[PDB]
Amino acid sequence: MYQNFVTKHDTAIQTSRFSVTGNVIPAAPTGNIPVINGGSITAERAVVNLYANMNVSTSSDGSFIVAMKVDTSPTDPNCVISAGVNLSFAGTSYPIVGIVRFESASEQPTSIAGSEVEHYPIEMSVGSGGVCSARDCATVDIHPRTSGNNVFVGVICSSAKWTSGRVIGTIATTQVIHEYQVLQPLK
Amino acid sequence: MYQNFVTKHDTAIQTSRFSVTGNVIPAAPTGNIPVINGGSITAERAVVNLYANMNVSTSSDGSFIVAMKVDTSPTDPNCVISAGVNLSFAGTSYPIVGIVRFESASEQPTSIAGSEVEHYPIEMSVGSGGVCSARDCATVDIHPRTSGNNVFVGVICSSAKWTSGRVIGTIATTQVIHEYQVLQPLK
Amino acid sequence: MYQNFVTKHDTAIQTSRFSVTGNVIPAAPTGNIPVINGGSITAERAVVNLYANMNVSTSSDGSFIVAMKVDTSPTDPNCVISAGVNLSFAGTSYPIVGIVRFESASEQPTSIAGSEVEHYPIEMSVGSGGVCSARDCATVDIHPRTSGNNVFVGVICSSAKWTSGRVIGTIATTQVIHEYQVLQPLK
Amino acid sequence: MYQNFVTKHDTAIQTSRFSVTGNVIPAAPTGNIPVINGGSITAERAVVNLYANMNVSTSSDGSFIVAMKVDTSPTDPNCVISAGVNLSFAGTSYPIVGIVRFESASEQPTSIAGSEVEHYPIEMSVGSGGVCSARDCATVDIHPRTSGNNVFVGVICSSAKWTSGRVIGTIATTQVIHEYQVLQPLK
Amino acid sequence: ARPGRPQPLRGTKKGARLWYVGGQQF
Amino acid sequence: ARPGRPQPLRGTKKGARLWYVGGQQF
Amino acid sequence: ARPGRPQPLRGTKKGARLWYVGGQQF
Amino acid sequence: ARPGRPQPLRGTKKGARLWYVGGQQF
Amino acid sequence: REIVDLSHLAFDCGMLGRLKTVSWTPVIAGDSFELDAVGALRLSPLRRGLAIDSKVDFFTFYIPHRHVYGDQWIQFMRDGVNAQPLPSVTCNRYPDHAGYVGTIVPANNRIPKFLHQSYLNIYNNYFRAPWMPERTEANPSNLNEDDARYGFRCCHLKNIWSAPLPPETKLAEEMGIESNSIDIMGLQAAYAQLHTEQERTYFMQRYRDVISSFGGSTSYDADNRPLLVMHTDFWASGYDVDGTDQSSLGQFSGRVQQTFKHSVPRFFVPEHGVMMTLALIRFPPISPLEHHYLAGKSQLTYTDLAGDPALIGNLPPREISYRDLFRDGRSGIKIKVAESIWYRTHPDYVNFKYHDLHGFPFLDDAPGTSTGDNLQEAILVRHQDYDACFQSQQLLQWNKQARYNVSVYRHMPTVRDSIMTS
Amino acid sequence: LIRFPPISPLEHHYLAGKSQLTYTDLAGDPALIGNLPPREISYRDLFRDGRSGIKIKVAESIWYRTHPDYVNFKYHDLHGFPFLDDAPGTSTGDNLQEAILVRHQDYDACFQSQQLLQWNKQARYNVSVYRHMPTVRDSIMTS
Amino acid sequence: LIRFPPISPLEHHYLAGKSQLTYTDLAGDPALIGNLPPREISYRDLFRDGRSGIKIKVAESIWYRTHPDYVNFKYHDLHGFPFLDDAPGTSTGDNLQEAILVRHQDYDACFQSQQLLQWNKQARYNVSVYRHMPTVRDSIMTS
DNA sequence: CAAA
DNA sequence: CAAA
DNA sequence: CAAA
DNA sequence: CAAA
Repeated sequence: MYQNFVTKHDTAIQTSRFSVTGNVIPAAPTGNIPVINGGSITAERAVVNLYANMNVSTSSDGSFIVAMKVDTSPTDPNCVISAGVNLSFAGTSYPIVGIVRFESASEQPTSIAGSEVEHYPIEMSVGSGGVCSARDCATVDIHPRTSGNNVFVGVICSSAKWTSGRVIGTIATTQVIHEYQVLQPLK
Repeated sequence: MYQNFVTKHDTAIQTSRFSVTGNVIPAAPTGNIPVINGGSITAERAVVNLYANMNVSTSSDGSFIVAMKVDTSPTDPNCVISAGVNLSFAGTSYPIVGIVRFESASEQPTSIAGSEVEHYPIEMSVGSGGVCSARDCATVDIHPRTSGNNVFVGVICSSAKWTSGRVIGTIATTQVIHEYQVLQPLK
Repeated sequence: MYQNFVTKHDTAIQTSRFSVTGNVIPAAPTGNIPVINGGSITAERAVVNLYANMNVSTSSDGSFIVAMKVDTSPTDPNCVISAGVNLSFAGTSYPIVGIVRFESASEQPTSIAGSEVEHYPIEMSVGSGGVCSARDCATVDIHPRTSGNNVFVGVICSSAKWTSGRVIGTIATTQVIHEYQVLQPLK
Repeated sequence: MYQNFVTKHDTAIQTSRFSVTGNVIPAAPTGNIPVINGGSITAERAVVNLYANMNVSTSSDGSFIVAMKVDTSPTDPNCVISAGVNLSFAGTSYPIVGIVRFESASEQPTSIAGSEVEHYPIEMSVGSGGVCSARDCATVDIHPRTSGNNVFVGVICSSAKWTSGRVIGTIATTQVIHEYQVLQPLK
Repeated sequence: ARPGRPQPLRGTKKGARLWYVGGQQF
Repeated sequence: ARPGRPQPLRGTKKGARLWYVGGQQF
Repeated sequence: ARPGRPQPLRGTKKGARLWYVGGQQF
Repeated sequence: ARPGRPQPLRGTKKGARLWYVGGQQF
Repeated sequence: REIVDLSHLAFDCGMLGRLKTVSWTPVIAGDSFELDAVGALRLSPLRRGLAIDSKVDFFTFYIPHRHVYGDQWIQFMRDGVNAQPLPSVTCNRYPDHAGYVGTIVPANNRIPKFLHQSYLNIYNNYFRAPWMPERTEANPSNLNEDDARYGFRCCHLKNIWSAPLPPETKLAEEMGIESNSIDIMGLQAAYAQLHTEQERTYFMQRYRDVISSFGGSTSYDADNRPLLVMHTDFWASGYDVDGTDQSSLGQFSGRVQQTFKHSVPRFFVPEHGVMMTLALIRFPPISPLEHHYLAGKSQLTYTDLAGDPALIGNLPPREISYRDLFRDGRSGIKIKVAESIWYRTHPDYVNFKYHDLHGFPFLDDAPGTSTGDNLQEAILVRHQDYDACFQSQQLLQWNKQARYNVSVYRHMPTVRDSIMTS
Repeated sequence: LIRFPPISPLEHHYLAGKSQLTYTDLAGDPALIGNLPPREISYRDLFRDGRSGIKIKVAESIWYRTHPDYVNFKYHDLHGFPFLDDAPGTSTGDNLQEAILVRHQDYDACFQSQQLLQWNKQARYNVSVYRHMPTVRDSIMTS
Repeated sequence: LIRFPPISPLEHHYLAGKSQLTYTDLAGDPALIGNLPPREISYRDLFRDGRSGIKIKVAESIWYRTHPDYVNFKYHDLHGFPFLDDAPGTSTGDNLQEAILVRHQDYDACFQSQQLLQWNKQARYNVSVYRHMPTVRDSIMTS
């Protein structure tokens, strides 16, 4: 049949990749959320591979974030931001995802206050006990609301009841300001 | 590939946000359903963040609501109302969602009788034991059927068997009378 | 982004609503299936709210039906029939749904023999242990095959192993012979 | 109704099939991942049938791969690569899938280092305890980044906690450089 | 058989007066 | 080879009478 | 009733001077 | 204001010679 | 005497049956006003292809401020630079609630009376049925949601049921008789008298018409009536856009879109006032639910069918109900028609099948079927009757964009003369 | 320099704005119009949402020398028309100059996607210049 | 009255149908054609799926006075062409009249959606009638 | 259409 | 439009 | 544009 | 193109 060439999320190609291992310390919206990026992706297309241990040193119900620095060049008020996640947890905790936007004068944010995070729900492919999947996008104003900060976007992952255990998968996210060209056999 | 720019639900952008914590008292359709909004969103685009405890002080099988005040300016008989939810519960209860419409002379409804609520089913992204997800919409007549009331719409969340426990996520809903413009690289 | 205005099922608007409580007696295809409608929807758009107890007084594996009377005015051989269901059961039984067509000289069928029921499978949004969801449609010949009967359509719900317990949700179904007009901001 | 002729993945037709039995030794990204293909599909359309035992002789959390040799003839920078998987495991482990690209001067790779594998997330149809399903695609640069190697693509399957047990299903994957013609009744 | 490409129909419009209503009404 | 843009075919329509049916039938 | 196919409207443009602003301003 | 429907631009093309390169080069 | 260029463009829109102001210009005694409006008119996207054209009517009236402000104006003008400033009137606290008179409700929620009063006067002197209650609304705030924003409703295009005989039409004239005798000489006057009464009832309800009847005339200042300076009209046609995708292929949307000119010959403005120009779009009242009167009658009598002249000229009017004209005709709506009037006119036909087809501008519901047993309400155009056929009234039912070229000669110092002191 | 005529569904005729209509306004008496001083009015007097802190000095009865463009309010919130859906200089503050100069953001609203800013053009500039100029040969040749 | 010419991919030339071709058929000998009685044949003789119970009496060698329309079988099951993809009167029974009259269902097949039945039309009927008719005024006026 |  |  |  |  005819191959479908449209998609809610195009995963960055050869660039913007960072592997993250270690302990992921989920947190509650009342505190500061963990932004597991020290070498935070730039090109505003980010692919993050996960192979770490979901540790509950803090609260049992929280959320961690993966982010990227929004390119603000475009004069357009706002553009689309897509994400594509695939996470498999060991400890049944019924994960959950979505897209977020937050600012910070800091270039490489390590954590962001929950009262400083904006949410954008997205259709979750799946949300089983140990695996959340999703490939979707949302509309987000790309310009810094406070003269001075850098704008950040990414997918956030939460749970009502986390469970210590290894987590693995990929967290991809992109600011659509380019549609990847592709061999379409009939043109 | 080509980025998809259509979607069943556009989550409000910088405005219309309210965080709700505390106890959510689900109820049965025979009684009055809890409308967890005191500062009920106006612009008829609503984003509600949940970080509260699902308490069963009343019945074990019920439903709670998140709502917004419909803008009735449009002369069009009825417009589309989209919702995008992502809820993760601790207590396995197999959640469920949908869109609803109800009137009330009250500006900030605290609860609404079940026999006064209209249902509009929507494809649920997921409905696992502890996480319901959905991004869809439905057609709803936006004009007050009883000369005098204000029209309300929102997503309702129910369960056949609830279970005391923390719930977290986002409840977004919007009356489409505006499509957010967006940078489309090829135009 | 651009709001999507197409959909497999449009839930009836202000009309055709009936609430059903009590005991739902699932049955096997070898016997007569329970059509939980006494005041069976007419306009051939039906919305049915469920708040009853799934009782196994008969067999442990069966199915119940929700139906509506097909409008046969249209000279077109057959039209589309969409359904949108959201059911949350207490007793884990892995529900299942689909669309059905059956005739009967009776105006308000209370039950229909299984060997007299026609099936039309539909993509199930979800089919977890305690919640089935689906918003789809199918092509169905709308004219009475036996000179004299009335044609009925609706969604059927089955299970391989039911389990006594309260069930809640909505069963919507419509014969598409009208597409609801809607405010599309850009026209 | 009108039959849909578009699709994210077209499963190769009469060619490119290989059956794989035996022991699948999942591995961690810190080591070399198992590429269960000795007779690796060529035409860059691959269908692989699984009927083997998921054995944990190494680590409990890992991932195995199914791959194909990318045709590099096309002068187009990159083309679409679709995959369609259906795996049912015995041992509940919450599987997970995605598409990958990796090079190697070797014609028939038996295993590939994790730090040498590129990920491309895809909407997972399902990700239950014992069955992952997915039919999607992604954009991938088809030319060898290192003068000399052959380019490989395929679906990878991972888990946070594997569980010894038989696995069965099909792993299909194709490089879209041809859209299969098809009888469309109305043309 | 007339060549032209289909035109929408206009007014249902003569002899002497028909409508007496008390004066001029547009 | 004829220039024109494809036209749908009309009537299968002469000499003397063929159809006797008892009288006039349209 | 005018035949033509709808044209977008142009300038809101005469007698003597109206705008004194100190000199020439484009 | 020119009527015509937008045309793509062609060559950036005169007096005496400019490009000496050793001989003829196309 | 110099030219003042008041040319300006305008973008508007409104509901079907309602009369909207599209451009108002204040004038001064002595002004020579000329107006050439040109542009195009359209209707919100349709559901199906095009069915029929809408009749568009444009009007341009001139109203002396004296008609509005009354004797209070004569003083204003007389007292000159002393005169008690003219009072403004009130609108509701909403931007749009001034629409009917072509303007956004100003910052202070009050617009000049002449705009409001003129709109009334215009409406009462030309648009309402002479027998309907005269519109009297004091201020633009006594006006309801719909009216204030879209303009008052007007009458459907005249047909057998939309243009009946004034409801109070005499159906019999009684004359006093002694017990055994009758004054034939009185019976004489009796008839004559009736005549004068009918002449009036039928077509002389307005003072001017009565006078004109004697073969006289009446200044527009006599009964304080707006002056109709120019009235054009046309049919709005367009085209169908073809569907080209898998599911839309074979579908069509109608895009009504008609261009038009509305020219007003040089006009001499005798007294300070306003030049108001309003539009009115309507669809001919076609209904798949209407039938020929004769198909309705159950007992067909000679007096109906025969069409015998001797009778048709001497019988009294006939009282019939909408039931007699539509299948779902409201029986409580009684109209008095002229005998054998069904032989003087044929009704439009729409196969029932179009009954429930969303997209055609027909009256798929017997006129005034949701306003109750009230005739006037049935006769005036209910714009909701059309909500049905528009894909999306983002710009109401219709809308237009035109350029209003206006040239006015008037005694007016030059801006320089205004800003220069010495 | 590309510009759109400043049409606004929020502007009204000055006279519709005045609350107390005086002879000196309406009458249009010549004797007056030529001898009065200018008039100080605020944007409030011209737009419903007119910023009152913006004072402009106009010429008397200037509202009788010119008619303003009209846009039914309904176009107010319709994304797509190049109108000023917001009273001029409504987001620059009580600063006149800022209101008068064209704020290009006032238009972001109506464009589907400024991938090439608001406008853009492609043209060929044919230029011919006569001048004292040795030939390239003369430049590269020494002898 | 709208009709489609009765084209059928299932009809064949009478002569292609006859099994035993006789002189009296093929020859077309005048001497015979003018003196033989009519011929009783069945729809079977004209269509592959021709109902044999439908007997019609035709004139001799009438197949030499007229040629039948041809439709390659392939259009047989192609939804969309207004042909009779089923031998005339194939679902009305061995009743001739029923076969001869136009069964409109034979066409349901080719229309995407009879929302306005098979066909539909929109026209203006201009009618002018001269007649002895008092004027409406004369009707409403008594004196 | 009596192609009488 | 008094089709006076 | 001093519509000086 | 020796714009020799």
